[PDB]
Amino acid sequence: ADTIVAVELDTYPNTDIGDPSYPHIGIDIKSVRSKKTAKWNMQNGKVGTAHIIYNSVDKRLSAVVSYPNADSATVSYDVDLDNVLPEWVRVGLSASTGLYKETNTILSWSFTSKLKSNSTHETNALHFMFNQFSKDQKDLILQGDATTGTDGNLELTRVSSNGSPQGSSVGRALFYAPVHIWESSAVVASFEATFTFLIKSPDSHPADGIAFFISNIDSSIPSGSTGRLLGLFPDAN
Amino acid sequence: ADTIVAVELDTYPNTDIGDPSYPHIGIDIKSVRSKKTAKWNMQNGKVGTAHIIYNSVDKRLSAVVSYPNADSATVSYDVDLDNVLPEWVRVGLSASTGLYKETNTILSWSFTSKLKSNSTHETNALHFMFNQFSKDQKDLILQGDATTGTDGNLELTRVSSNGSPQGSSVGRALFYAPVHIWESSAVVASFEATFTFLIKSPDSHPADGIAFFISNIDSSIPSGSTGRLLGLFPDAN
Amino acid sequence: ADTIVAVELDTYPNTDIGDPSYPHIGIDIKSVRSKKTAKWNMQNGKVGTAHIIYNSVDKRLSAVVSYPNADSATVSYDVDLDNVLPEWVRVGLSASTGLYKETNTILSWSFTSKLKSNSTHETNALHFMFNQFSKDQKDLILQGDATTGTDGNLELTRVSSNGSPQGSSVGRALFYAPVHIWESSAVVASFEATFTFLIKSPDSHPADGIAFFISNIDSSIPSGSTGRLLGLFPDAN
Amino acid sequence: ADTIVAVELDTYPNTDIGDPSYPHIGIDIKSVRSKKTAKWNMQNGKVGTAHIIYNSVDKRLSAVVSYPNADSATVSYDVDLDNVLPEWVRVGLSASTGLYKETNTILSWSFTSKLKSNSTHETNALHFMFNQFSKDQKDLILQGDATTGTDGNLELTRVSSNGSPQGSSVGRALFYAPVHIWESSAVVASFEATFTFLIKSPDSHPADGIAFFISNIDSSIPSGSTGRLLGLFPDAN
Ligand SMILES: [Ca+2]
Ligand SMILES: [Ca+2]
Ligand SMILES: [Ca+2]
Ligand SMILES: [Ca+2]
Ligand SMILES: [Mn+2]
Ligand SMILES: [Mn+2]
Ligand SMILES: [Mn+2]
Ligand SMILES: [Mn+2]
Ligand SMILES: [Xe]
Ligand SMILES: [Xe]
Ligand SMILES: [Xe]
Ligand SMILES: [Xe]
Ligand SMILES: [Xe]
Ligand SMILES: [Xe]
Ligand SMILES: [Xe]
Ligand SMILES: [Xe]
Ligand SMILES: [Xe]
Ligand SMILES: [Xe]
Ligand SMILES: [Xe]
Ligand SMILES: [Xe]
Ligand SMILES: [Xe]
Ligand SMILES: [Xe]
Ligand SMILES: [Xe]
Ligand SMILES: [Xe]
Ligand SMILES: [Xe]
Ligand SMILES: [Xe]
Ligand SMILES: [Xe]
Ligand SMILES: [Xe]
Repeated sequence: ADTIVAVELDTYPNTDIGDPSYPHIGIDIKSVRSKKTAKWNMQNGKVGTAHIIYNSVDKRLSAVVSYPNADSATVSYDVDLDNVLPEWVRVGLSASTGLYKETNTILSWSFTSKLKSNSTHETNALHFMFNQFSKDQKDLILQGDATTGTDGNLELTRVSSNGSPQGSSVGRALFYAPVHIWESSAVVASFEATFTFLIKSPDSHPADGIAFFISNIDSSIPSGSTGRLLGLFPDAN
Repeated sequence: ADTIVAVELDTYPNTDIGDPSYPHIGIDIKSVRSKKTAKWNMQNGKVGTAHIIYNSVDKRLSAVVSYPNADSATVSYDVDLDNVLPEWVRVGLSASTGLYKETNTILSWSFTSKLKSNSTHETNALHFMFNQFSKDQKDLILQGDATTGTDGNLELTRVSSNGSPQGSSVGRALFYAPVHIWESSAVVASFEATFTFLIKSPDSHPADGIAFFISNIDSSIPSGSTGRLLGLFPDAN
Repeated sequence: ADTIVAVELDTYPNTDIGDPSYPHIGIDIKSVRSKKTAKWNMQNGKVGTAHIIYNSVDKRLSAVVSYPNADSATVSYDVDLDNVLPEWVRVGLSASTGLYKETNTILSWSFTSKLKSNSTHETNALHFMFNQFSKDQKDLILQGDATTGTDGNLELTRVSSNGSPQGSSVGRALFYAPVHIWESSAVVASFEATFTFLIKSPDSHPADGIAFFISNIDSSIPSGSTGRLLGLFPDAN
Repeated sequence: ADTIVAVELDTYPNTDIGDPSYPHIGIDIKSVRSKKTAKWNMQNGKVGTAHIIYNSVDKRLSAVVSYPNADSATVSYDVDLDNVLPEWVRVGLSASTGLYKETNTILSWSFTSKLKSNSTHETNALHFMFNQFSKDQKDLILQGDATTGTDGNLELTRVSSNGSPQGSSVGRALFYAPVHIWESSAVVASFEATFTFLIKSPDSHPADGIAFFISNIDSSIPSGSTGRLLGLFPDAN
């Protein structure tokens, strides 16, 4: 199977697989069962922003999620990503719906990684920022139901013409270029990611959520990963 | 054939195909016969830096090349790149040797492109910076004789164990991710590139040069483009 | 008097001092009488974005102004800023009202300057980005009627409690740190600025406009520069 | 007295004030007696690089110092800087000599701070990068013996014509613009700093070291802070 590190914005409490009984943000290291969670006061139909940060010195993966005019939610987990992920990875966004549904609309997404070596000319860096997604967005690998270019957004899961989110949908978008997250002369490696999302559901119980993830470069949507598994994991182990 | 836009650092005067009778920097639009050139006081064995800039408002492709402690050389050409290149491109470095030879060593390479739309959330951007190249540099597509990881550099053309550059060599490196250089809601599109290079030759007459180029995404080394054609063009038309 | 280089968003046609008979964007070099203008379809009450770009190789000051969903306006003028401005400058935003009035609200402002030398460690850079202005914004020098922190914006000219713009108002905001726009070993110097603004007026004839400007470091609002002179110039010469 | 947060590169072991018995890197929170240190294999006459990182989510101030071809040294300390520093600060470099001496030469210095709010237009940022310092470097406040423009470097402490470092010297350089390190709607605040330095001494026992620091905006060199106090503190409490 793939190797996954993810920050999940989990809109549906599956308490049977260890979610808390509320929408939450979580850090997922090789399992959908988050290593750490925090309560998230998800706002149906509002545009939210998630920020994810990490560096190889502190070895702490942290995320903050917020909406305008509201208090944020934050979660952190100590993990050495060099011990979890391969040296080259892809980074992406995933979302899913199941029997419950919601739009999983991404309005912007940015990412920066930096590897600073001990050579005085120190830095290798990659940065991208999408504030509009085009119908044929060649620097993204879209998987599953993900589409780009509808109102200039990235729709990770299926939405009908009329704006209605569909159930049992899964979709991901990965940045085209592999990302180097370790180098042998690196003295500091860091990354940050930000994305803005609009999750709306005609229903009181939206599902299932959106994740920012980092994976093996050849990562693909696991069989049966609609719903609670967020398009990230083959099972709930 | 491919579509090429390039800034050439041409170390060998091929006066039969319109080079001036000295090493020069040139702007090449769909032809090796530069649309504009400037004299370049190339310094054998010294590390030089080239800077290339362009934006869609001014529609002027400009480059400056310099060495420490020396006056720079600059060349500019008015060209609307949106009328030359496709909407998606790859960007890269190329170099070649022929019967005359030189190392075509790249010590660093950075690139930024920005498309700013009329939406208040305006910007799509891509930036990369390499200050060290690793043996398996997965975010570069190496073509021809190009190799990475020898002393942490990108050697565009063949060099033997002993540091000796080889003749009749051609090599390119393209960044892995396609680059979007036009979008329909863009009000300004710009790019800049910088690279540092070390061209050294045991010979009085080094050849052939290094170019930064932008091409169709599927660009490949043209048959017979060693030597004066810089790994960019199939012929000298 | 001060030395001013500015891009003006001129909302009021003063045809007696050479404005065209419509709202326009202009490049002003040491005079309010723009060296170059373009028609601007200013939208009362809508948030617009202005982008300004320049580099020392091309020596062309260009600006683009746009609103969402609308075609942009652009203006360019060939000028060597090193021959106009001192080596150190401040950069800022200015606006004014006169007998006609409008809000001159700045919602965001960013600026980047870069000087790249011929030393392989090439770059001196300054960048700032404001997306919210705080009541006591210590890295801005506010002049005249400019205030910060009202709804997190920079109000360049006086607005009453009720949101009503006041006539005969002038205000500027300059970034606190001087900016180096030339250095003796520089081979390329460039800058870009972006700001977002909301100009609204209860009146059919708003006035007078907003400018991004660059000036001597000690620049101050000229006596009698309310109205058509945009807080930039002492007279209309 | 001022409020100081600093990362020290302490070249001289003053074991009487709690330094370890070797050159070390340290995190100093309101005291010269570092809260955390790590051994540093300082290399006399070689150019080293220090990197400092912090964010308000993790509340961990970390630094890494390295030389080319050598293993790095790193130190971290959990501290909420919002509880130590005022909301606006200046950032700078300090160094000193005492009865023992060394050059305290800064060859480059860069700094980025970011405050990201919960408003979807999230970011306030400041970034500067110096790779050459000019004789009259108007965006730096030089204090004590600090000078700029000698070989394009920042010499924090006194050096004679002949390159000889002088004893009993203290000097600092602060960036001109205040820096906002907290805002009330901020959900993440972060900073990073990097500088490159050349510490050389004709003596076996160089002293005293270089620090990157953050202080009240009006920070000044404390009386009697030559030597072990690094130009940062009035005493060794
Ligand atoms: Ca769930
Ligand atoms: Ca040639
Ligand atoms: Ca006017
Ligand atoms: Ca000490
Ligand atoms: Mn969960
Ligand atoms: Mn040529
Ligand atoms: Mn005008
Ligand atoms: Mn110490
Ligand atoms: Xe992640
Ligand atoms: Xe974060
Ligand atoms: Xe990572
Ligand atoms: Xe990453
Ligand atoms: Xe990383
Ligand atoms: Xe190019
Ligand atoms: Xe350039
Ligand atoms: Xe381009
Ligand atoms: Xe490009
Ligand atoms: Xe471009
Ligand atoms: Xe300007
Ligand atoms: Xe522009
Ligand atoms: Xe400028
Ligand atoms: Xe400028
Ligand atoms: Xe500039
Ligand atoms: Xe610090
Ligand atoms: Xe660090
Ligand atoms: Xe800080
Ligand atoms: Xe800071
Ligand atoms: Xe900070």
